[PDB]
Order: sequence, then C-alpha cells, then structure tokens
Amino acid sequence: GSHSMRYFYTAMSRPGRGEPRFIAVGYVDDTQFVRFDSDAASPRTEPRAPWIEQEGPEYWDRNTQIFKTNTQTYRESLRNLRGYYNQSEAGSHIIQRMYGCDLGPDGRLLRGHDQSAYDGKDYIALNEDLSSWTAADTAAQITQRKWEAARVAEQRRAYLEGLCVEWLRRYLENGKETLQRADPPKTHVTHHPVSDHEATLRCWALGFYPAEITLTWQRDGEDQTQDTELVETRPAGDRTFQKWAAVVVPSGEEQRYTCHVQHEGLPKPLTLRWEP
Amino acid sequence: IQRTPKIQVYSRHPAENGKSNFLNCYVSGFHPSDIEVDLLKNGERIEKVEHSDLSFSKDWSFYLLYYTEFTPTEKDEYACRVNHVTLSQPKIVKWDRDM
Amino acid sequence: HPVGDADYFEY
Repeated sequence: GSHSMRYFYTAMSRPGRGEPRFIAVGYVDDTQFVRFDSDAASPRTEPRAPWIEQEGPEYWDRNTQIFKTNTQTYRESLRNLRGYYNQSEAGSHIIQRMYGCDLGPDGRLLRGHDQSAYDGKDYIALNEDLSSWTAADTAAQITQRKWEAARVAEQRRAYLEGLCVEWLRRYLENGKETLQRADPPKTHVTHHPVSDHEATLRCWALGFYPAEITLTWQRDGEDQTQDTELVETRPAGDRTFQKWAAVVVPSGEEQRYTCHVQHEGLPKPLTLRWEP
Repeated sequence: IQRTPKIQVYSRHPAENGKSNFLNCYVSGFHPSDIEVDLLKNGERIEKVEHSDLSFSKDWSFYLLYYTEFTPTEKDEYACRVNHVTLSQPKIVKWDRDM
Repeated sequence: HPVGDADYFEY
C-alpha cells in the first residue's frame, strides 16, 4: 500500500537549566527507526528498529553529524524566534519540525512535507509545490525571507523528490517482513449493564498494524457518530495498536446495533454484534 | 497556549490473573512537552518504568508511552499518575481491564 | 536518512 517517511525534531529551550535540548526521531509509517538526543550521555544516532541496524558506519556517522549540527542551528533559531516575538529570556519555548515524503501504492512520490511550529502553533510550511512557503505571521515572514534568500525550498525539493524517496524505498525493502505486513485487528464486543434499563456495548480492536483503522457503531444500519465514545488509537508496545468504540443502548435493543471495522489488514471489512 | 494530556491506562495483552503482561500508560495531546508520569501499584510508585522517545502528532501535540512488566492479580490495584503544567494537581487514572 | 543543510542554516 501507501507508505511515508517522517523525521520529527523537537528543540526546547529551558532558561537556567542549560542549553536547549534537541531530539530527532525518524519513522517509516508507524514504526520508529532512529533517535538522537542531545541530552544523552554520548549523543549519537541510535537504531530503534532491527532492519536499520544493517546500515554501515558511514550512515551512522553522517546521521550524527547532521543531528549535532542541527542541535546548534536550532539553538540559534530559538534565540532568533524569541526576538521575533519580543519575548523575554525567562520563558521556555519550543520549535518543532516535521518533514518527509509520501509514496503511493506504486512506490512513486505522492507529495512532500516540510513543516515547522513554534510553541505548538503553525509557524512556516513548505507548500505542496515544493517551491514556495506559507508563513503564519509577521515573525514567520522573516524566516520566509531568509529562506527565500538562501534558496532553501530548492534544496528541500531536491531531498524530498530524491534521497527521501530513495531511502524510504530501501527501508521498505530491508524491513519488508514488517513494514509491508498489515496485521488485522482481533475484534470482539463486550456487554456491561449500566442500569436496569441500559447497557454498554464496547467494540474492541486489538493487535493491528498500521494504526489507521475505522471503528463505527450503527443502530438499524444508521451511523451513531454523536452517541459513540471512541478512544484514541493507542500503542500496545509490541508494534501493534489498540482501539475501542462504545455505545450505550436500551436493554433489549442490543441486536439493533452493529460494529463495523475497516483496516488495511482485513481481507473483508468486519460486521460484529454482541454475542450473548 | 497549552494543551492538557489525555491519559489511557491499559495492558499490552488481554489481562489474565497470574500471567505476566505489560502495564501501559499512554499520554497524548499535550503541549508543552515536559511531563511527569508514574505507574502505581497499590498506590506506590513502580521503580523501573521505561518510556518511548518523544514524538508528536500532526497537530503538534506530544505523545509518550510509559510501560513496565507486571503480573495482574485479583486484588492488586494499578494506576497511572500524571502531572503537567496544565494540571494544578497530579491526575490519577486507575487501570480498568475493560477499558 | 535525514536532510542536510547549508552551513549556518537558521530560522
């Protein structure tokens, strides 16, 4: 199917507690594969998935050089943004960056991304054309001018259409037994009375990968969007994910309710009901 | 501005008393990234808890998984205790095997 | 593999 690579950078200032922390993690789809943390006893790029371990010394050294350099440039950038917003030196602030490439089911580039935020708000993003920028405010317009002057977009475009896709393809092949395996959800419906007159039906999906899934309840074949309690999809810790959806129904009316499950790993979409 | 953590407490595998498993606390949707998470057994902090590397969602909010091996029993109580700048006092969420 | 930068890249 479709696949993506992303790097996520977080740079956090902490006045009075040393220099800003820089952390980078890399993902293919829902699988992390590398980390770097400037706070580590010996900051270096470390593998986080077995299929990346086969990369040579030059790969690790090159990654580490890049993240060490970013640690320094992001510290300068934090200073710069503090100034752009006329902020005092007393507060802690965060720059986040997420970038990478998306491939379609044929393996060709679907689109690229290079997005930044400041204190959790959109700051600047590379447009889908990979040639122009969208700045959130007049501070970000200053970054935009700097990046335009330095032809940054042209360099991101080269990476996103080139190395990004090339490496993602390599990782997909090297990790094909996991990265290209969809594990379908194991499902069941539970029943718990909440009173004499109502009961909870909870539809469970466990052990699935990737995280993308759709869980809905219908009553008489009609979507119950407003009445359904849906927890956020959550990691199990073994690569797989979990989710449930719950509905409170009148006792006696249980068979009017159906749980529907869509997941990439499913030969056919599931329809489930409570089985007393 | 700031976003308060969502918190879920749950096991890696379906819970079976007497069978070793993993107790998870997943915190998400929060900003900024500093957060304190403890797993509790009968009210006491569990010592050797591990956690995932800091990452974030498309909306820029952070998420982390805290976990440790545990063996559920009938009477032992487990919970997750979370503090964040958005919280005036630590929040406690109890482990419920049907949740 | 992550992307590189020109020397002295900054926001």
